[PDB]
Amino acid sequence: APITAYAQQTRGLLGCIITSLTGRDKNQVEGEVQIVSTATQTFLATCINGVCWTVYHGAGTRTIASPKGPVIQMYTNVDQDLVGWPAPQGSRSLTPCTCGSSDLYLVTRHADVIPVRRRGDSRGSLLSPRPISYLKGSSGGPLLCPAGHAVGLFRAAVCTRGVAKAVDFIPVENLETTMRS
Amino acid sequence: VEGEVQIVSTATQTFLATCINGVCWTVYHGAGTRTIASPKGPVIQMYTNVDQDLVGWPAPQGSRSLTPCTCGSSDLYLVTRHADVIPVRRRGDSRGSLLSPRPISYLKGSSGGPLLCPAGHAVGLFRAAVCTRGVAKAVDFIPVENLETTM
Amino acid sequence: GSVVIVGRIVLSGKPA
Amino acid sequence: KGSVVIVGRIVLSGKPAIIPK
Ligand SMILES: *[C@@](=O)([C]([C][C]1[C][C]1)[N]C(=O)[C]1[C]2[C]([C]N1C(=O)[C]([N]C(=O)OC([C])([C])[C])C([C])([C])[C])C2([C])[C])C(=O)[N][C]C(=O)[N][C](C(=O)N([C])[C])C1=[C][C]=[C][C]=[C]1
Ligand SMILES: [Zn+2]
Ligand SMILES: [Zn+2]
Repeated sequence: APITAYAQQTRGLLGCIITSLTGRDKNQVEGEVQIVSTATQTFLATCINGVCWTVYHGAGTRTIASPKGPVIQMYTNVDQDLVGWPAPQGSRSLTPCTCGSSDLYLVTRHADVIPVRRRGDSRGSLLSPRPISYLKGSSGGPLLCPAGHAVGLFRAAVCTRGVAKAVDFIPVENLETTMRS
Repeated sequence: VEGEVQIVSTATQTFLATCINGVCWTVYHGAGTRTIASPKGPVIQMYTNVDQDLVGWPAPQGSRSLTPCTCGSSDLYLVTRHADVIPVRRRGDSRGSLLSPRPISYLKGSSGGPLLCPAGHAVGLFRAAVCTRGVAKAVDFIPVENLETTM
Repeated sequence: GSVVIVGRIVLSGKPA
Repeated sequence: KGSVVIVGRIVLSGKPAIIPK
């Protein structure tokens, strides 16, 4: 089976603001990647091995709204640009890659999986360059190897006059390290 | 929800269609020059290519287009009309070998279907099953390029 | 006659 | 600062399926 994905909006602006302030979200959770939002920006969080990871430059040091109130971060690594909370009850976790593949696939917030060629521990080139506008909102999303295993989390794009030619990611390795710190 | 793959049928047979780049493509040996039904009447083919066993109508309602592959991978996946996925390794620009041969019946009715890459992008359109004594060991397919050039 | 669509397949398995 | 709130989901574990009627 090839990599396919679909997205579902679970809540709207106003319901999002209320939940943000209250910290109590009773909605049912499903999926490996959650579309996440703050009152200032929206991005993605990826559940890998029981932990819901995301990009520090999006979540900052905030708590995640849950059905039992706000949940404090499990890991915060300003340097690795990582933060992680216990994966919400109901989400499914990805498992780290163990095949050293150089053919990666990026999953965007619009549930599109675009191929990227690994060209370093943190960079991979888009086989088909796309407008930066396409990647907006996808930071924290996953980069899977052909087996559908976590290779890294999208962190920033390498834009050239508005077109994304490559991407910077946080390889799974930095996660284990962040957990050991 | 919207489907990329339409299960279609003519008085004589049943096969599949795949929407790619806004067109609903299928095999000429299934549809011929037939028009596709629509609640506002039959809509004629935009592209008919007998030479390539390729035809196409404007993508119907309840459909969503599939993305052409751009990773070159040779690890293809064929989707049957029963929604089954069959890992097919690429042996050439228009042919591939099933990683596990299945009786020809398993692939019966799936022509027009898509051959996806590891990213779920269209690599080609399933043209015909290559079977030896009733065992489909390989498949013939119309690569996306043909679709792309026909447009 | 025409080619009629008798069903549809969603590749992502989207329920919705 | 408030809490990060989930507003959607992306499911990868889904497989091709014939849309019901
Ligand atoms: C991620 O946080 C974004 C994704 C990226 C494609 C645009 N990443 C970043 O913003 C990172 C981040 C800072 C700089 N980033 C970059 O991507 C920049 N490039 C870069 O640093 O390149 C190097 C130097 C080569 C590595 C760039 C392209 C110049 C901006 C750091 C590295 C720390 C993300 O998707 N953010 C969420 C977001 O965009 N949200 C908005 C939103 O909700 N707003 C604005 C209200 C949004 C969401 C959906 C659609 C549109 C906007
Ligand atoms: Zn792997
Ligand atoms: Zn591809």
